[PDB]
Amino acid sequence: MKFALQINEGPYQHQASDSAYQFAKAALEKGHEIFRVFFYHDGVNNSTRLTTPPQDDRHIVNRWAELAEQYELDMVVCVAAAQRRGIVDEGEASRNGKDATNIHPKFRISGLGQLVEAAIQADRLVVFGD
Amino acid sequence: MKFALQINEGPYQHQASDSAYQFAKAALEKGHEIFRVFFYHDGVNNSTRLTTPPQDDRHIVNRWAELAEQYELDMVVCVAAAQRRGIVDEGEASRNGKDATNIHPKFRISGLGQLVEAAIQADRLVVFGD
Amino acid sequence: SILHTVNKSPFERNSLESCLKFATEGASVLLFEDGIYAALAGTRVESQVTEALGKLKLYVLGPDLKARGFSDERVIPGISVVDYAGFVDLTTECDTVQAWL
Amino acid sequence: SILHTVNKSPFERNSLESCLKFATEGASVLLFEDGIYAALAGTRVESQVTEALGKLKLYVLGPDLKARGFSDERVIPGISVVDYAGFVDLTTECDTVQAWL
Amino acid sequence: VKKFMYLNRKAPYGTIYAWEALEVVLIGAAFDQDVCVLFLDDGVYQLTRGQDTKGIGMKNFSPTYRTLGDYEVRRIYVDRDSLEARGLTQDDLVEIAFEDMETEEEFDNIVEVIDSARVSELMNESDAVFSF
Amino acid sequence: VKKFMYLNRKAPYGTIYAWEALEVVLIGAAFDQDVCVLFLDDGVYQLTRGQDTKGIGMKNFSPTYRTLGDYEVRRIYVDRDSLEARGLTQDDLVEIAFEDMETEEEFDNIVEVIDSARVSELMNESDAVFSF
Repeated sequence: MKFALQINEGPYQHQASDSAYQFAKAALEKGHEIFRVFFYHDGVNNSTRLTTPPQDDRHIVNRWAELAEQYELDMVVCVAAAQRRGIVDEGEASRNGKDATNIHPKFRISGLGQLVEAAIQADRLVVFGD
Repeated sequence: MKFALQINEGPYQHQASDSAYQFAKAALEKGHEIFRVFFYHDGVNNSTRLTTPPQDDRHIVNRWAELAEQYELDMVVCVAAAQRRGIVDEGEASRNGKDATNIHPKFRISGLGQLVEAAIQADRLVVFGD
Repeated sequence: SILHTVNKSPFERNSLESCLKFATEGASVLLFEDGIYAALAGTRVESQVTEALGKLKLYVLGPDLKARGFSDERVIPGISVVDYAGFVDLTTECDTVQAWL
Repeated sequence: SILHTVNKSPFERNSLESCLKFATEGASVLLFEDGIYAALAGTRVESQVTEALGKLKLYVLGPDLKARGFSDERVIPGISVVDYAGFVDLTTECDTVQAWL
Repeated sequence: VKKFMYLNRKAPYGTIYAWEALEVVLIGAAFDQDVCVLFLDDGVYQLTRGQDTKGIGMKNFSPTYRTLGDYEVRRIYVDRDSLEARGLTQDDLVEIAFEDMETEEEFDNIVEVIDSARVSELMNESDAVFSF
Repeated sequence: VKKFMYLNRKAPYGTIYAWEALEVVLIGAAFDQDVCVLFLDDGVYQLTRGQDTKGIGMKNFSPTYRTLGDYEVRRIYVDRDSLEARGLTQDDLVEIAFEDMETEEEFDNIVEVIDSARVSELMNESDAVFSF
């Protein structure tokens, strides 16, 4: 079965990302395929590499990075949502003229058509939000 | 009167920040004093300088910066809240070993104590959130 | 003495109910942000809100009523409409502000 | 054919109600995250939740029950407890997933 | 080939969900799938008419809803029970014109207020549901 | 000098409000103001006992509630109507010991369950209220 996971909230503030992650690990481990993980709304905030979370608790960003690494997951961040909230990569930094970037290399910025794209290709569209 | 505004949510996602801003500008114009604007929880995200919001709409971060500029407001960003979500300044970059910073120069990072501190110094504690 | 603030829709959150339950005689309540829908005549909660006019002073923020598509005429008689300047005033007239989130 | 998912407290949000109102004969419902509290026996919504057992298949995410201090024993008889591996299976058994936020 | 439902249940401006959800529908229009937008609970407040956001310092994005026909969005439903509990009628909502340029027919307003049973029907017909 | 109320009305783990609110109480303890913590509505679920967060991959922060005594937090109330609505009794909550080292007296538990009237009284006595 092919999955498509949509995440609408930022890390720690709402459980959504943690739930989505637990779901993705369990699905992946069962042999299922995760076509794409798409972050929207505050969800895009799960792609910054600038977090320094309490060491005695989970590191949501790095966790997603590792799962992505292991199973070669395509994790997409909505550009418009990223622009409004501050998620910047090479491209954006250049085009928007920022003096720095903060996106974690395991995540890529792209258009919202990547989310609709996923919904069509995957068998199931699971959304985790508020 | 002396005010202490607390904002617990991020920009755009929730109206909180906008409301506090409107509240602040209306209070300042009336001659009152805003002792301190403190960002906690996702609120700390109103301090990043990496946003590029739609031009035909308000630029939340800069707005706050302009108002802070005009009335010399003391805008504080919970440090612990920032480490969790990804807000970084010179210090944090240096202590956490991050390859960049993203805080707007008009906001300062500090302790949660600064929140309690304001609660005591101000006549009114107005909290904006979800 | 207390100025309660309810910023959430009474059809989505229990905040409005909780606020009306603990606010006491002589207190003020201000409906703003999505809280606005509770000051509209005709809804499922007009009755209880109206009941509240008894011992409480009710206010709704104009800017948010308009932004959502409602004029002062769509409001429940007895509930006063104020703007941000008025919102500020309410916070200085009362002794303490208490946000029901 | 439809696996509904409710992630919010029935004492804070109207999401549980709306779901129970539209979910139809033979559909599944999964209470997780803060939506767990609706599966606990003895709450103010026990009966309506119990009522739904009639035409619906109700599940609650174990991980979240324990996280909030509740053993499967505290659950309403009839609501099946599942873990994430179970969550996954529910999304594959049904034909579609509808999230009630 | 696929039937998509866009489930809108939150009031506008209090949160960004209303606006950003609208963005997905415009983009999803291009993939020409059987799209249908449903407004339930506080979602109905998303289509109210006469919004004036000047006072809260935000951009008023409601006009965009009225352009959904140009994007080929034909299926736009509204739960009446919700309208009722909120004391509204279709008259409180905006109109969304649509013209099947392929057959000339012009409709003045395709916003359909439906009953609960119909709503449960549409859910069961959907292959995928977008929630905000 | 001032009376501070920490209003907690949200459930734990679903949102960070529970945890980060608690953080504020601890930090405000050092400024020695007359502090009182109130749990209302779903906030009561914050003091439940037996939390085991291993399943959800998060750190269980409940133990921190049981140490508020050591931070001079004497006033800790809980709305009974709220417990009753959720089918709970003070037996479902954790105990928070407190010893006034200044006068020897040692209490096994200062978590006091109060009635609506009392709750309203407390709000009216507070000079400032923190919300989350």
